[PDB]
Amino acid sequence: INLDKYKNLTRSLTREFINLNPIQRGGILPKEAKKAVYEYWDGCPPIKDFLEDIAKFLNMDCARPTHGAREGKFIVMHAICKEGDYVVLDKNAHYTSYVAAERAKLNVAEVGYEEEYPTYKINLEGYKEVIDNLEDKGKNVGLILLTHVDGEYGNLNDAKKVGKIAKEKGIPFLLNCAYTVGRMPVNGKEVKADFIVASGHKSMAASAPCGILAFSEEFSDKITKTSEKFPVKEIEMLGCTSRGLPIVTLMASFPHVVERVKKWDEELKKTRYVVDELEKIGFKQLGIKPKEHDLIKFETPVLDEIAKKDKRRGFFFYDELKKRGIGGIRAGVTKEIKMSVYGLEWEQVEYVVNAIKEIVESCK
Amino acid sequence: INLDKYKNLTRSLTREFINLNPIQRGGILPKEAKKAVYEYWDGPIKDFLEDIAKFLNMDCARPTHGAREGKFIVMHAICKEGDYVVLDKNAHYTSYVAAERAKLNVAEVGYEEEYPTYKINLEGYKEVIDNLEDKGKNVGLILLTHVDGEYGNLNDAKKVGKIAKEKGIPFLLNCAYTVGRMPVNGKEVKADFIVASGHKSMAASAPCGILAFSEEFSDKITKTSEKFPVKEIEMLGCTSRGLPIVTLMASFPHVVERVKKWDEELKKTRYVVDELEKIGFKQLGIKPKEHDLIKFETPVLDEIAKKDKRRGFFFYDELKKRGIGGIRAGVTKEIKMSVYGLEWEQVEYVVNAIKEIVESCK
Amino acid sequence: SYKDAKPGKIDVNEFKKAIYLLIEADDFLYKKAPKHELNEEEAKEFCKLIIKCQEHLNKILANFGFEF
Amino acid sequence: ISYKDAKPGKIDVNEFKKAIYLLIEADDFLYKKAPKHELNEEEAKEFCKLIIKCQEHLNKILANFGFE
Repeated sequence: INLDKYKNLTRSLTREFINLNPIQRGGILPKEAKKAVYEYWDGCPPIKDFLEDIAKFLNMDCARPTHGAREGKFIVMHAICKEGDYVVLDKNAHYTSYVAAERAKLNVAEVGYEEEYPTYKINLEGYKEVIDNLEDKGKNVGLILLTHVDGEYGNLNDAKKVGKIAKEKGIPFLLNCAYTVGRMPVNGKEVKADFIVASGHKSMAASAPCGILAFSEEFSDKITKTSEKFPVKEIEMLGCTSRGLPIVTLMASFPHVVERVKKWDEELKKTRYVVDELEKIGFKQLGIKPKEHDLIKFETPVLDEIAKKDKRRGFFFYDELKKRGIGGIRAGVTKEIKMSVYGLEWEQVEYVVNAIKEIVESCK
Repeated sequence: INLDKYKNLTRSLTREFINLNPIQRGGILPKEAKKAVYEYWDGPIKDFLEDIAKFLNMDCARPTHGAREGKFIVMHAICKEGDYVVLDKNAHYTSYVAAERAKLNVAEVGYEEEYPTYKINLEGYKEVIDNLEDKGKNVGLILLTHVDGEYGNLNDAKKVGKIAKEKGIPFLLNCAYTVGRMPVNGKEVKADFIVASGHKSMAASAPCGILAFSEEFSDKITKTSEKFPVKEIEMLGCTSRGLPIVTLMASFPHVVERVKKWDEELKKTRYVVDELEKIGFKQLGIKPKEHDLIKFETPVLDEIAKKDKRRGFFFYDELKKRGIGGIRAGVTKEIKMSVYGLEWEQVEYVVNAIKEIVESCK
Repeated sequence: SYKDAKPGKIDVNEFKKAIYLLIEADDFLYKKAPKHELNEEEAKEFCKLIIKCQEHLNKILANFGFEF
Repeated sequence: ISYKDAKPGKIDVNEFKKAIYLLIEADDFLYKKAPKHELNEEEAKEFCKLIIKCQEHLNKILANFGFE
């Protein structure tokens, strides 16, 4: 067994480079969380109280810790939905919404777009039309899923619309907030949601894997269903007291999370600046305009024309950013990019934008 | 709007006290992982899964979030809704819950002897199986805790391994207190599934775990999804990124090197056992101890707590005055401790302290 | 020299404060990426963390026969 | 040596990562010598060696902001 590959593992460009990966933008730990990591390096915080506060923070009835939004989707589909039930979700749903549904032994129905290119906006009104066609068959819909903000275009959807429809037809509503909770303010009852999942390492300034599952009192007896052999340990939660590092980083960054959501427009200001400034080059913002989230997807025809006459092919954009200390962009892909400037200082925002302007100009 | 119990949280006694808690002895991060923590507290896995497969002499291996998850991975992909899972009577509570989450039934195996050994009758495994098959019930999985978390009794997994091979029933070996402390051979004990905790015995941070299995069940465990023919179903994703997994890959050269020095961790243990049985303690479990987990019967502690002092909380307080923790306050009828990973100078300090406690408290 | 070090006790509190200050100084690696160039005002704030840190590290060395 | 005399300079990422690692390696003394943290002549030399090297790296960090 070779142990040389584990020795020099401490080599990364996490501080010498500016990461533009949308997935890792809201999962950056502040200094208050790093101190907590030190205090619990070897691996008794108020867990019970934190679960009450996170509920009030989301305006929900109950809440429980998970190992991410992946777990949160599986918990509900397995405790609420019966094997064989249908899950109706938007077409821009994350891949984990299909995998978990297949793991919970269910079926999936997708909701088409209101318009594709370039908006790719989900038809929230079309949700009812899909369910009716399933009930008239008749297949039984057990869950209505909606990715509040997708991970391809970063589009925002009126969750209250789907939540109002779900209530009329009496079908549970899971609002996927992996790209929502922690960044922008979210109200559970206001959007008429029965379930809300979050990604602590994507939007709540915590380390992976970590997540939160908030739910209503209506389903409280099923999710928090206690075991028979042990009348204390929860079944779906596997009776974990939730100890370790990601849960501590979540609680340590929580006051930072609760304070940065009120200054969410200041992060959209950074976002909209990037869009309005890069559109002078030749980039076209895909998705809903203007941007309502930090996750931006630019169509870049310019980068394709350069990649056809540059020695480094489509990898010229990844290399030219390495020279300027910028990362987070898929290498080889020049047709369209996916970036984000959430949490970045405005000096760094200018640094990123000015860098790209110099790349497209120097590379002809 | 509280925000008060989250600012002053950065405070613990992890460095100012000696932790004797068994569930955290083999989970202490070395200075290697601590540096890796610094590098990756924000934002060769494929090669690690191959080496961890050679480390346990197994065909394949997948990362999980503890032995809690890994035991559910096997119970949800192999067993049917109603199948019986036969396990030992010294099983962890996560074994009863993960089975109930997969909607399974539980059949327990009796002891070979109760007090004070509490050794599991491994030959009883064959008998329990027959008592369920004759009643029409279908057996889906045979679980065996290698080392229980109550007394710390090491069982011969080769015995239940043979019985599992004769009946043709899949064999799951719970190595939460085993893999990482001592060397483990998967094919020799005739195991088909092996779970291991990273934050309990592999010097990592929670949640961390490992699921090992043979090539026979490689298609069932690693069954991919239909919509996405790359992402594994039972794993919910091929990503598996985070802070614990980093600590596991960095503490791996330490763990693979500390398993060879397991006999040095038995010397500290047996020293503690022999030296404490002089003051009036009695070791429960298999004698002599083959695992760092010790459970003493303390009649002397319960008597001093009776009259007078501060009741059962007198022992915990007396240890706090000396800088020692890891024992549940209020419990004097028995104590559960572990000296794994402690310097010999710290081992002598714990023993000499407890001796002076029972002495000064007459 | 470290060879002149005498027996003594480690101040855990002073070490915790010394290591905390270096954690707070680590934020400048993120917020000033990638050039890491500070002005006069950013230098005063950063160097204040480095100086105070050494003031804690000096107190640690004091318990081992080192005078300052 | 005052922090107010700090003049504009660049942060040395390499020299800063070395200063951190030494406090991390010295953090093992807080674990392996708990709870009294009382070192002997050899343990002190081994421990002070890390702290001296740590400050030596921190001084090279200050050297970029008008210090000597």
